[PDB]
Amino acid sequence: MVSFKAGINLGGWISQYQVFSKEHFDTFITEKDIETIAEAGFDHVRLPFDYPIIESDDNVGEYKEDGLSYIDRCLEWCKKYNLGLVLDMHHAPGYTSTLFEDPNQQKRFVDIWRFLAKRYINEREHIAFELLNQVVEPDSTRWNKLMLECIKAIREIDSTMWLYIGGNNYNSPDELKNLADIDDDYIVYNFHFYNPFFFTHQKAHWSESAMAYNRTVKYPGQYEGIEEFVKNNPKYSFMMELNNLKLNKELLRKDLKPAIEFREKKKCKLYCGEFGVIAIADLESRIKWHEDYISLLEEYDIGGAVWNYKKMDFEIYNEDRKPVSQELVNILAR
Ligand SMILES: OC[C@H]1O[C@@H](O[C@H]2[C@H](O)[C@@H](O)[C@H](O)O[C@@H]2CO)[C@H](O)[C@@H](O)[C@@H]1O
Repeated sequence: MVSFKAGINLGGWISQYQVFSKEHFDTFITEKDIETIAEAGFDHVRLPFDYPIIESDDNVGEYKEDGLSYIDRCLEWCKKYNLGLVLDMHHAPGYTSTLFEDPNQQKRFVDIWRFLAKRYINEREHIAFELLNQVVEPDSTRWNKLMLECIKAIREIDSTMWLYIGGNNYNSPDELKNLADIDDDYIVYNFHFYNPFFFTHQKAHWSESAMAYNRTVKYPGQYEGIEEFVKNNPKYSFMMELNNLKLNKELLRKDLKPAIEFREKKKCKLYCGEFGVIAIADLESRIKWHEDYISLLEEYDIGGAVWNYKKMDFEIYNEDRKPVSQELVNILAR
């Protein structure tokens, strides 16, 4: 029995890689990592991949066996340690995202999934597919169209492959209600969870509003100096609504509600593919958030995967495969 309830992400390997290099690809994640994860009690890993390791924009259609080898070996390592694997396309063709504008990008997208479905057709227990990681559109109309075509295409080849489908605006829990009705029994609905953003992403070097705010935040606790911050930076005036907001478990439960309600109606399976706290947050707060959040997922029977195994500013493990906090790993392995 393979399960997909308590996992961890493998970001930074064949997705969001620093430089496209074999050295990186061959050493960032090796079997020793999958073993560590397995010994820790996680039941699966989420593997984001960016299209270019599989297909080049020039000779569109020729799939690189050198890139695929990494996914293959990871599947082997997982099979060996009885872990599940959620293969996730993090960066699609064209997705300044032309994917929903250019039918050619759409064709390539579907073809890559058709290829993978065929390639792993004999693996029935250890792998699941996550079509597109985070969409950011005015509305769900175009993604719904692309998604339905992709599901259709995959079903022609594999009728029982579990597919993980997320909604608009970074797989937001309240955008699930805007997805097209997929009449299919092998679908799991995905949503990401990083609430409260200024706590989970405090001082995030890649977040302009978070870098501008440049404020340490505790949890439980509350946002401080928002009023004084907006005064100085009228550009982030929208942040005024977060003024003195109290961060606590009931706050987290309120943000999760949209997903819970969607499931009431669809009677479907939910999954939170990404959730976490930037590693520079004080340890006590960081542990407390995960404990509170994991607690809610347990309560509502939702599986998920914490961001991130190593590196990517959200590390759970040091580069020497030792956890940053053992109590944290225990909470996360459920
Ligand atoms: O590349 C930007 C930034 O991404 C960070 O990870 C993301 C994750 O991939 C994304 O799906 C979600 O919306 O947010 C997380 C956390 O911001 C990663 O942690 C950074 O190192 C990276 O620079």
